[PDB]
Amino acid sequence: KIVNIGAVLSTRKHEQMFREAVNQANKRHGSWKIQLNATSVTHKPNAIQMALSVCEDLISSQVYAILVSHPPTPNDHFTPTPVSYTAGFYRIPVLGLTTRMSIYSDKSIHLSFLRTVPPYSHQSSVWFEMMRVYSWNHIILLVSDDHEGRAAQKRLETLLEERESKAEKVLQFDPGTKNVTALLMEAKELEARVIILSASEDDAATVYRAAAMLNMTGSGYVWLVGEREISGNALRYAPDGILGLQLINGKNESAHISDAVGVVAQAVHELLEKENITDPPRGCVGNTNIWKTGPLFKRVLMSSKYADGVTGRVEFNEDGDRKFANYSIMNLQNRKLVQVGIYNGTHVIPNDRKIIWPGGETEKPRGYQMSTRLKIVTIHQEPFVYV
Amino acid sequence: NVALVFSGPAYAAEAARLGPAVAAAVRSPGLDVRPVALVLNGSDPRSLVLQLCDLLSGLRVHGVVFEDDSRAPAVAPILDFLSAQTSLPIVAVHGGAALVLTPKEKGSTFLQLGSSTEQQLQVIFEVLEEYDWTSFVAVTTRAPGHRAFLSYIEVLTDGSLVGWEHRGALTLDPGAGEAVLSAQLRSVSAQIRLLFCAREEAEPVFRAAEEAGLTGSGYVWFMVGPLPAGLFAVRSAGWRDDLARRVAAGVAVVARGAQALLRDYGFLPELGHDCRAQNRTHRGESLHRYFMNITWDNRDYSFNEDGFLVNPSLVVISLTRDRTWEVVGSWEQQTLRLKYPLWSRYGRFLQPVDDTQHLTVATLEERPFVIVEPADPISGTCIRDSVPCRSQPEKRC
Amino acid sequence: IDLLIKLARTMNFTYEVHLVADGKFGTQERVNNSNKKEWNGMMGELLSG
Repeated sequence: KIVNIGAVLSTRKHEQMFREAVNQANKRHGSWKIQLNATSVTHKPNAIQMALSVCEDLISSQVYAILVSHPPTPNDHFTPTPVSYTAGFYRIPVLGLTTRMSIYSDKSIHLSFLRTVPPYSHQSSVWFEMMRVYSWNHIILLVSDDHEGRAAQKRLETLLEERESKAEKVLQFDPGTKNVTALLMEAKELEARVIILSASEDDAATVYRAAAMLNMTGSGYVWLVGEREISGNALRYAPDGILGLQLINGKNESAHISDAVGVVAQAVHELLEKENITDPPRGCVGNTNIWKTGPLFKRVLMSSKYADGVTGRVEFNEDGDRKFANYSIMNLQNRKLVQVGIYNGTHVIPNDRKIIWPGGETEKPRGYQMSTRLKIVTIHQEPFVYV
Repeated sequence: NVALVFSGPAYAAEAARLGPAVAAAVRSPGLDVRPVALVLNGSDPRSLVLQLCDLLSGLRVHGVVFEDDSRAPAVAPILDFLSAQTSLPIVAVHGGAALVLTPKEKGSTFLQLGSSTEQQLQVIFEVLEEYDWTSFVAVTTRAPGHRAFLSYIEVLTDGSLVGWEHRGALTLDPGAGEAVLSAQLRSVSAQIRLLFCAREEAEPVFRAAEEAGLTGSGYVWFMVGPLPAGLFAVRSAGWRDDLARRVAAGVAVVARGAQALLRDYGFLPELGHDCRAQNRTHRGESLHRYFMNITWDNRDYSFNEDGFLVNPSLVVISLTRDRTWEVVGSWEQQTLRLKYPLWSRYGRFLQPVDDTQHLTVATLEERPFVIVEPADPISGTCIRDSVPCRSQPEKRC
Repeated sequence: IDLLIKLARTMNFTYEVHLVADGKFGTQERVNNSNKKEWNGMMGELLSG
């Protein structure tokens, strides 16, 4: 009779245009009986009570999918967690936005989740091509020891095998690091100077201060850094030549909300056929059995080719991820983040202005330093090596 | 206080009588146990979060024993989040909340009395080598953890003097069709197949198994996670201990686990006594440092950092003609004790495909022609470049 | 050792000799955990660094 989709947003003020987005269901596919309704509610400030604000709020309103948004407070994946557990309990497909975490990429814990924003683990794909057009061979990388840190490290090693075998030295450290310069002492013993950092937004500050006292910010050094180690306290106490990345359409809630409803509305139209179209369970008083067509509906959303919105590249892989997301490589020039290129899957360099490297050097330094001191292992063989 | 929560109307009747029964069964110095009976029913997550939080504020309980009747494992993550939220150690003895779940949330205390697939896979191989079942096939389909399923297979046969061989398909699709599934099962080079697949998809692949005719008495199957003859599985005392021992076992871990901090100093952690009253929950430490040296009923119950049992008591279960699950062998802390004496081959728990092509031969011992040496005691199997010879009994190469 | 001196003089590098710790030549074996094989001896000190 009426098609209603559930969604939880940051604030009720952000639901005003959400009704506007869904009220245009008359001028969409089908246009026979679909009457899209917002059915939205502001999230509870405490994520624990969210389990008490879904069964009596979302499932009670005959929802097919749920949208979860990042809260204004800088929380750590507090909002998308209870929704996924509740939605996964009934096997109803769920899709979130602005969820930049790598713990949603495995189906062992989150069976159904289709986010339209790629996580931090996809930055390593940029780093492969970004350093390839600059003639850089091998790297040394500092990676935090957690679930997020190892996610990027595993991807980079897998890709680098086909080009230059492995890296030079992978150094790991605890996520609660505080004045740990022991691992950095052996960093300047491997003639790499291509240090790639993947720490947190607050742990990277310790690395910059620790490395500054070892004159690691001078000429001949380059830094490839992710987005998390730029904003906030990381911008202060930073090398004058950071080549950190970013995202073009990231942190744009209005565009994502409009784009998210487009595929969902289009997905409902394609499911209208002669097969089982049994509605999801209604209410949370008594609901034990699971609808059969739920797994089928999730598959439809994965293979939806929506050629509109963010340059019309709305495609999903076997998991819920964005493809060809624009990154807009950023360069720091005297407290002035200046773009020096764009990314669209294949590296493109609209080199606005020029590139400044740490120490004030103009031309790009190499990442090599020949060593004339060698260490040699020998064994005791009588005719060959006496002792 | 220790909370006793029972899910399902089946346990409602026995819940009332189980309270005082375990109060005097197990006693600890300086502790008191007051079991309670809960009658909550329904798979909806309404009473599991409203009553339980009210129970924490009501009776001020710490330590929860959970058991369920049906085989639905969807309720395990519900309390896993709650365990990591209010720092309440919740242990489930058997039922839906018994399958190993990885990864777990950081700063959690949920514990399970179950066996992982890596632990389950190693005990299958000793069954194969006991009856000289070197030939095997590893077949599986789209599974949440098939990545490590094959990763642990090749490492078991890498060593040892006995020579193994490997063969296996890639995946099976229930919606492909009976004809499609039958065609893809023709590429085999052995007689034994190991199965690791979801419960829902297990039935269609078994129904399609009879379509291809691969369900005779000449073949056997192993289930890792209509029913062909000769089915094997491991449940880790799933059908054993009845019910009284399980509830007693669950409270034993909590009572002795709580005393780990009590002996050092007298402290009563009431962090789990409230759910929403306090807006802060940063206070938390030593959540999983304990529960690592556990001994009870002349058994070891050590738990790993992840939060799952690492020293279980595995038991093998077979199938009889009356379509029943019965324990045939045993396993007591890496002893591999099998009952039903294993004499001859292709006559016990397995039959030849063709009787007319199974014939017996006789031999003697002549030093340059036929050499007889005893079996290898290190592995209990005959060495490579040799065949068994039962002296009509024992087993010799 | 006599061959080592000739290479250094011809190729202009400086060396620093030290014997092996274990006392072996090199082979691949499996650690006690899982089957992640590792080297040993002179083959296990060149790869480590």
